[PDB]
Amino acid sequence: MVTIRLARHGAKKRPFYQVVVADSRNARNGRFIERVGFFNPIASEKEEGTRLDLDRIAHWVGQGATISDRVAALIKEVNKAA
Amino acid sequence: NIKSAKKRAIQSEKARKHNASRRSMMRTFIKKVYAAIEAGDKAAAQKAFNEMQPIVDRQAAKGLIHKNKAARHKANLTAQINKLA
Amino acid sequence: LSPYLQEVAKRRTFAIISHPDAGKTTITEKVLLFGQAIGISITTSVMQFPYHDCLVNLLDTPGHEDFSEDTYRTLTAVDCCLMVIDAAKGVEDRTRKLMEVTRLRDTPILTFMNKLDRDIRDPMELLDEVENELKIGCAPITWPIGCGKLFKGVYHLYKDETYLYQSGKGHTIQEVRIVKGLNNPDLDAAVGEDLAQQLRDELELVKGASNEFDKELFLAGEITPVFFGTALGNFGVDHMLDGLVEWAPAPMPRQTDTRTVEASEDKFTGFVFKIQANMDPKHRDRVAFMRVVSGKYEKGMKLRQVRTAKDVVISDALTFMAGDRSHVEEAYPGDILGLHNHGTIQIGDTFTQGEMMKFTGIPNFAPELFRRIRLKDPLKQKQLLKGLVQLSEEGAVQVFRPISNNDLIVGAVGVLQFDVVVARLKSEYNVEAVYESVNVATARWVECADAKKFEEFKRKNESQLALDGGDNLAYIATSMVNLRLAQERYPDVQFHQTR
Amino acid sequence: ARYLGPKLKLSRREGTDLFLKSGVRAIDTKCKIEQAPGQHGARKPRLSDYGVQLREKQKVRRIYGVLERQFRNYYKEAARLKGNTGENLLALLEGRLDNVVYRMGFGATRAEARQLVSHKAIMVNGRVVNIASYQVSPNDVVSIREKAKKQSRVKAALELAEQREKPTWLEVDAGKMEGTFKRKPERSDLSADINEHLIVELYSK
RNA sequence: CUUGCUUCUUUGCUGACGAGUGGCGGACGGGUGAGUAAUGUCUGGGAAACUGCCUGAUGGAGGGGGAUAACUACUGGAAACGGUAGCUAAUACCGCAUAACGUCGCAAGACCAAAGAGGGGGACCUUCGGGCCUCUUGCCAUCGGAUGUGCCCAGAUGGGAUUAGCUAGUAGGUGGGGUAACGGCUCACCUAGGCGACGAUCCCUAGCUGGUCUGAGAGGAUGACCAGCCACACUGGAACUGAGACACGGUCCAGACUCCUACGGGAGGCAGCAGUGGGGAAUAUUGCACAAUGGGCGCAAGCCUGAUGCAGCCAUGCCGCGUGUAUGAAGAAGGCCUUCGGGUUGUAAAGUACUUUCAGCGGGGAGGAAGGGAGUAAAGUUAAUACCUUUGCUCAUUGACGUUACCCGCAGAAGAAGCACCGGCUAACUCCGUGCCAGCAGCCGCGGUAAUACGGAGGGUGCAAGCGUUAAUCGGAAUUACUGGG
Ligand SMILES: Nc1nc2c(ncn2[C@@H]2O[C@H](COP(=O)(O)OP(=O)(O)CP(=O)(O)O)[C@@H](O)[C@H]2O)c(=O)[nH]1
Repeated sequence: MVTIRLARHGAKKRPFYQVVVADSRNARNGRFIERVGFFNPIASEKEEGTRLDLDRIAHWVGQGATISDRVAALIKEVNKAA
Repeated sequence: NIKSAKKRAIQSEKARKHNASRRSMMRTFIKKVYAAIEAGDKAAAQKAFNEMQPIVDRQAAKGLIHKNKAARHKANLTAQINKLA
Repeated sequence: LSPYLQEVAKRRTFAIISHPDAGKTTITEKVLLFGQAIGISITTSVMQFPYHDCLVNLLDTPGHEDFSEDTYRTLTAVDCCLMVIDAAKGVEDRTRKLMEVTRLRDTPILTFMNKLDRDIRDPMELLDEVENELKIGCAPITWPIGCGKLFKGVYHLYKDETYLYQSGKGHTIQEVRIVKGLNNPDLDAAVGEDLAQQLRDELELVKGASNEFDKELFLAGEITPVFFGTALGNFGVDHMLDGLVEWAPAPMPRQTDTRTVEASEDKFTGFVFKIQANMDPKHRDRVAFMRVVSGKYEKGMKLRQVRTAKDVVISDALTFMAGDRSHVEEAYPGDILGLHNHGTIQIGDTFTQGEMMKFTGIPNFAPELFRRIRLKDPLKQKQLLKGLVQLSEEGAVQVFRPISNNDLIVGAVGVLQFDVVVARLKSEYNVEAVYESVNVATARWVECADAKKFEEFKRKNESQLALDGGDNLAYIATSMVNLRLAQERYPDVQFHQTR
Repeated sequence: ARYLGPKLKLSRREGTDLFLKSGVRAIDTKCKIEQAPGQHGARKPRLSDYGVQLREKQKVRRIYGVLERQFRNYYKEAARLKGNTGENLLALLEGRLDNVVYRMGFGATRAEARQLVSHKAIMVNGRVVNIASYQVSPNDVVSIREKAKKQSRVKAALELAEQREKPTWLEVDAGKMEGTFKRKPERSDLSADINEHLIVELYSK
C-alpha cells in the first residue's frame, strides 16, 4: 500500500519533515519512490515556509495513495482558492 | 514460547487435515484418470474427466489451487484423452 | 472504618534477637511451616508470610558480639522484640547488650525459652536470674514437665488448655490430642501422678509469687511475658502465633526532626537500613530494606531522594515472599521491600514526597583496623577493585585505599573477617588474600573540612593521605599521637561521621 | 579560548606593535620594545624561511586574536572564495564582529571590544550577538542597546577613535553610537604592513 | 425503617467486558554480520509471474445443511495439559441455483463464488422474532493502476599457481511431474558434452553498496553511526497456516546447556530494549510516555509500540563561553641567575574603581499541538427538517521532556586552568645534584666530575577543558612509477 507521509529528518529539537510517497511497510527514513515538496514546522514567517507540488500529489491520488492526517492538513493549508 | 496469539498455531492444525484432505481427494480423482490412461478405455477416460473437472475447479476456487496448476492438469489431461481417442 | 487502616492493624513486626547458639534459624524454619510457606549465622532474611489472620513480618540478624551491628539499626525498624534464652547459657553479656539496646526505645518483649530437649534448671531459679540480672519483671503462663527428657506437655493458665507432646516431629506437621481439664486424674495417669503434683505445686508457686498480665504496661515493656517449648519438636512454637496476634499492637510512629509520623499519613518514610552482603547469581542490587509503615504502595510511584533532593522513579519493588525474591508486587503498609540500587543510596538515606527532614537513626560504630589486601594470584585485580567497593558502602566493611596503590585495608568493626574471605569465592570474586599480622591501629576518624582550609592540609603531608570507600580522606591512623597532632592542626569542619 | 595573559610581551616578541596594549594612552615606550622579547633578547636568530612564516602567522594571529584551528578554518574559508586567497583571508579576518567594533572605536583595545561584545551590549540588525566569530554581512548596522549605552566605557575609548585613521569601509554616527557597515575592504587599505604571502606559503603544505 | 431514605436476591435488558470461536496483524517496525567469493551486492536491460491491505470501472450478493469451542456431568496429571457423553451461534465450514470479456479446449462445449452487519424512520404490515425505505461499511468474480516480492542475462565486485585440471544430474535435447512463473526444479530415454591460462576446481579472508578519511588529481585503506539489499535468530533439518515465512519473541524432530518434578514428564533460548558473568586496554540506565511521527486493529472513540520523542552517565569527537576588566612602582616580599653593579619572575601580585557572561537561589515563561470530544448553523444524501459525510463556528481541553529554551531580580571576583616541550628536525635558556651509574629517546643520539639532551629549581614557548603517549589509514612516498622508476 502506497501512502504520502512525513519522514522526520533534522536534528534533535530541530525537526524538519519530508513529505514523500512511499510504501507503508518501508521505514520512515527508508526507501521511497520519489520526493515531492517539504514541510518545516519551525518555519515561522520568513522568505519560505512550505513548498508543495500539487501536480504529482494529484497524480498519486489518481493512483490510489492514502493521504495521512498531517499531509491532508498540508493540503488544507495549500488551498485551491486561498 | 508463551504467546497470546498461539491460536493461529492450532487453527492451522485445524487446517492441515481438512484442506489437505480435500487436496488428497482431488489428486486421487486425478490419479483415477491416470488409471484410464493405463486402461485404454476412452469412454471411461471421458467419464473420469467429467467427474474430476468440477471438483478440481472448486478446489481452484477455494484458494488452495491458484487456477494455473489445475489449468495445467485440465490442459495436459485433455491432450492425453483426445490423443488416446 | 476504612479497610486501609484495618489492614494497617494487620501488619506487625517481630525481628528475632538472641544469644549465640540459641536457635534463630530453626524457629524461623519452623514458622515457615506454620503458614504453609514451605561458621554460623551469616545472612539476614525477611519472611513476609502467607499467614491466615494477619501478615506479621520477620527480619533475621547474625547473633554475635563481632556480628550484630545490623541489629543496632534494625531493632529501630521493628516495633516488638522476641528474646530466645537457653538454660545452659542463661542471661549473659549478649543479652545485657541487647537489653541495653531495647531499653532506649521501650519495645514490647515476648521471650521464648528454647532447647527443651536438653537439660534445664529450675524455672523459679531462671526467672529470678532474669529478674535480677535484667532488673525487669516477668509473668509466666505455662511450664513443661519435669527435667531432662521428661518435657512432654504444656499447661496454660489464662487459656486453661493442657497439651501433650510427641517425639520425632521435626520433619512433618502433626497434631497431638487435647485434654481440657486441669484436675483430670486421667491426665495424671497419662503423664505421671507425682510429677503432675509437683507441676501443680509449681503453678501454685507461680500464682503466689508473680503478677498478672498488663496491656498499657506491655507497650513500655516493664513486665515481659515468657513462653516455653522447643524449636525442634514442632510443638512449642505453634502456640506463639496466637500471642503474636493478640499481644502486639499497631506499628508505632517513629521520630523525625520535627515530630513523630503516624501510620495513617502519606509521604512514604522508607529509608534504607542495611546494604547487606549479597549473594550474587547474576546481579547485585545491593538491597533496600525499608520502613514503609506509612502509606499504601503504588506500582508507578516516584520516590524523592531527600539527601540528594532528586525525583527518582522506582517502579520495581521486590516482596520477600517465603525468602525468595518474588515478582513486582505492591502490598499493604507495614512491610519491608527490596529495591535495585547501583551505588547511589547509603545507610539511612531518607525518603518522603516533599518533607525534606531527617530521622534519628544510624547507630553504627567506629571500626577496628585489621590487616590488608595483598592479592595472591595477582591477575585480574578488578574483581576486588569493584566488588569490594560494592561491600565498602556497608556498615560492616569500609575499604581504605592508600596512595601507594597496594596494601588496601579491609575495614572491620568486628573481629571475624572470615565473612569477606568466604565472600571472595563467588561468581565475581576469585582472589584469595590470606591473612597475616600487620599493625594499623585506630579506626581512621573520617573528616572532610570546609573549603579553602583543607587544601594546605592536603599540601603539607601529601604522602599521608588515604582514599576511603565513597571518596573520603580521614587522616591516616597509625597511632594516637598522630591524631593528637591532627587535633593540634585545627581542622574546622562541617562534620559528618559516615559511620 | 582567550589568551588573557601578557598582552604586552607579545608585541616585544613580534617586534612590531600588535595594538594589544593600545589604551587611552599613546605609544608607551615602557617595555623596551624591539630589543627585549624575553631573557635572551640580545640574541640575533638565524631567521629562516619557516621561521619568518611562523612569525608572520603568529603576528597576524595575535593581531586578530584568532587561535590556530579557527585560523585554519578561516584559511579553508579563504581558499574557497573568488579572486585570490590572500585578499579573501584578510577580508574574512576583517569580517569578524569584534574587529568591526574595534574599528568603530567602541572600546580601546581588542580584548575590551571582545568583552563589550560578549556582555550583551553590541547589537547588529536588532539581534544581539555575544560571540565575536559572527561573520559580518555587507550592508548591516551595528549599535549598542539602550540598557548598556554609554556607561563611560564606550565614551573615553571613543576619543581614541579620534586619533585613528578612521577607515573608509565603515561609518560611525558618534552621536548615538550607531555604526554602519559597507562594502568589503580593499587589500591596499588595511594596515599596509602585514604579509599574507607567508601565511599562504605556510598553509600550502 | 427518616415508606420511597437505605438494605438486598434475581435479571445480558443496557454501558461495557476475563475466557472462547472468528477476521487482521504477527513476513512491518527492532537486533547482529556468524555464514557467503557468488546462490550475495551495485550498474543496465528483460519476460515465461504473483500482489492482502489502497483505488477505478463493470455485475452479483439467491436458497439450505452439518459439526465445534466456550458452557454442562464424570474423569487422567503435581504442574504443563487434556479425554469421554450432550447443547449452540457466526463475517467459521460445506453442498444446491447462477454466471460473464474468468479456466480448459482450434472451436463446439464443460466448469467455477459469496456475508452480512451498524445508525435513523413516513405509510403499509406486525404469529407483535420484525419485514420494509435510506445511508455507511464489509464480501465474491474479472479487467486494471501503483507498490513490494519472485525469476533470467551482460559488465563490475580480495589474495594465493608453493591450487592445473574440474564435472556424472555433469553439458544439452525429447517426454512426464512440479512451482504464483521460464527453468535438470525434479524423474524415464538419447548423445558426450560443459568449464579453463581473458585463472576452471581447491585454500584463506570478507557481508555488499551509496558513502567515510586522506590525497591537487589519479589512487590507497575503510564502509562504525544514516540509508537500500542480502543472510541469521543456541546448532542442524523439515513442513503447515498465511497473498507474502520454508519464519527473532510460530510448530515438530535430533544434539548441547540451565531449572522444576509428586520424578510419570516438562519449561527455556536477550546476534531486542535494559541489566549480569567471562573476555578485553576499551564502551552506558534493570528510567519516563504514546505529548508528536510511524506501524498493527477498530467506522470512530479508544488499546499496544524498549521504533520513536526524550531523560541519566562517559571531555569519546566538534563548537562556543568563562575562570575577570581598566588602572596600579616601592619597579614591595619570596624564588632563580650574577661580573653580586644588577637583571628576571613582573602590571605579574598587593591596593583602588567597575562588571557578573557561566554556576547558586527566587519569580514569569513560549514552541515542539496537528488533532480528537460535546454543542450549533449551512450544503449534500434521502420520502424525511431523522441518521451519516464535509466546512465554518461556540465551550472544555490533550506535554514525558519540564525544577524546559528564553527573560527579570538578589548577593558577592565571589565557585571554576590545566597538559606537553625547551640540542637539531620543530616554538623556547640558565643554575644545582649525580657521573658511560642512575637515566632519556620518533631519527641524528647524550650521560666517562663544567649535561642548553637524566633528575630538581627558575624562566620561556605551544595548545587549551583539554594536553601528551600508544594503535590504525592516507599524504609526504615518483620508496610499487597507469599519470609517475630503472
Ligand atoms: N534439640 C534441640 N536442639 C535445638 C533446639 N533449638 C536449637 N537447637 C540446636 O542448637 C543449635 C542452634 O542452631 P541455630 O539455629 O543456627 O542457632 P542460632 O540462634 O541461629 C545462632 P545465632 O544466634 O548466631 O543466629 C543447633 O545445633 C540446633 O540443632 C531445640 O529446640 N531442640
